[PDB]
Amino acid sequence: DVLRRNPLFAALDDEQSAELRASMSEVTLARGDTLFHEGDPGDRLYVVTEGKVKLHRTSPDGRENMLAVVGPSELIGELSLFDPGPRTATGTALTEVKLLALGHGDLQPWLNVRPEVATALLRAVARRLRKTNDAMLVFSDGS
Amino acid sequence: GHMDDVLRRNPLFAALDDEQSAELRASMSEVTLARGDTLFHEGDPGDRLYVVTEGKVKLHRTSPDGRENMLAVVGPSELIGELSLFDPGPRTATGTALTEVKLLALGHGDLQPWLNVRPEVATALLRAVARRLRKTNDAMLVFSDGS
Amino acid sequence: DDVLRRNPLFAALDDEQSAELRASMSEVTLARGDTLFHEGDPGDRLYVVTEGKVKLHRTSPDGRENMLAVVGPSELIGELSLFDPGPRTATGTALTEVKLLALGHGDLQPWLNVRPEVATALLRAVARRLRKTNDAMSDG
Amino acid sequence: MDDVLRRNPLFAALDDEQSAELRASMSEVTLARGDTLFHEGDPGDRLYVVTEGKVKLHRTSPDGRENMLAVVGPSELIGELSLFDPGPRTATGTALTEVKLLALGHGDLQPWLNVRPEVATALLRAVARRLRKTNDAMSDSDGS
Repeated sequence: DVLRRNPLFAALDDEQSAELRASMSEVTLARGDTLFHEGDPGDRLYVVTEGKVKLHRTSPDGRENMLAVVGPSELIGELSLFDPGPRTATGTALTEVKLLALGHGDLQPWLNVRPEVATALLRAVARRLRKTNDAMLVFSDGS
Repeated sequence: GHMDDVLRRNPLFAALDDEQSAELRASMSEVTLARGDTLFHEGDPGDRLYVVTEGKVKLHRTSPDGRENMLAVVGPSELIGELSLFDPGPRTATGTALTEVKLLALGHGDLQPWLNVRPEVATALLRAVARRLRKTNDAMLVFSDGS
Repeated sequence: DDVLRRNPLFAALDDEQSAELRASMSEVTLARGDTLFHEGDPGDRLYVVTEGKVKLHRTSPDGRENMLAVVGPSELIGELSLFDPGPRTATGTALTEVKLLALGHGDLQPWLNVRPEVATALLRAVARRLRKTNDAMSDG
Repeated sequence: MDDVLRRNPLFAALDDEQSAELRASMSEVTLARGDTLFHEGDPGDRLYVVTEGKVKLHRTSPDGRENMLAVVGPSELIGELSLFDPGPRTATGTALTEVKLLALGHGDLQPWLNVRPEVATALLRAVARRLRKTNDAMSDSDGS
């Protein structure tokens, strides 16, 4: 429910979302705690359940580049679930936070049983890709 | 190894192993067009990906003025309607055979049986799509400034 | 160094061009909580923040404000509205007391009429943004 | 629009006298079928408007794959942003027919703006709109 309040999982039914929740782990942050640092290995997504999380980078002059504030029911590290890679930002608790995490290693076991879910996940991610490279302009003019 | 190389010269199936490529190939259907045949019409329901194996397909779209604007010319080893395999929806272009064309097609409907036979494929397909969506959004403009 | 030249748009201006741009601008002071502009307001003005911080936010489909950026000293707001006026797509709010320098689209032609090297510099800067875009970036 | 110059978003704002001047200040270029206008990677500093004939733009892929990109006909622009920000040609241009073009180079820009100072804001609007609608399309940030 908190879990289906995002486009990735918004297509799941009660049974499927109940199973997803049981595949996930509970994560707690105190205010000011770091969830991860830019460049850390990332192989998991989070759904925020309560509190707020800040994502930033830092410019070569030393100034914070503030990228987002992620609140209840929003995703962190969505694409890490499918394609693990270095974190592109540092995540920092602004408040007492609760999240649910799903790791890349938990993906295959969840999907082995449920190929109905794999297709729903593929539809979700492909919907997003569709709009991106469509928007991603022309210059087919040899500028 | 070189068996299904034609199916791997693209950002979707590039990482498939030889066995997965064999399953992909067995799952596909052969299509052959004569010159001037239309593969599909813009606006048609679309739920298939194609890999052209010979000939050329011109993709085109109807102009605000009634003419067809050229969009692409697709030849051997290139894909048509890639994301429609995962997210069926109306065709945004007409594909017209410029020559004798042969293609291999995979439909949305063929995906589930393949994933059921080979569950690792779901993870591999999710990886491939996530990778590109990543490059588009991340490796790539800003102006979060209001204007 | 120069608060106006720490952005890709005006970076290539020399000392005297920056000074004359600055003399052509309007200073704006905001108290904490003041709104610089509302989403949907006519937008025809670029700002450079010179002190404090401005939060840019957009109304989310669920009705919460969604933060797009926080803009600090040396950073731009409304850059493209200087050249191509149109509705503001975000609300800007002062998180602190804020001072800015503003240049409006109405000021642009008076400034450029006698400064063709500046105009060419600005065109290069905008175009380069397009070039690097596509240097980083269908099926039917 | 009958004007071979004002059928594109870049120059579409201009009035009759400023287009005629612009035209007479551009250089005429002639290509025979099979001529190369430019090679992908070549330094570029000018835009062209095709006045007659057709130019194929194609770029080259991993295996050495000549990859078709556009066919540019009369009243259409080639290398638009090369005028403002000279850099490497993103494609090869090959004449499909005998072709005629008008060329405007980066070096012709400052003298033009000296004679016609108000043109600067019209070009800025046009390039900024290209950039804005992109940004408007985009702005589709979670640590990845």
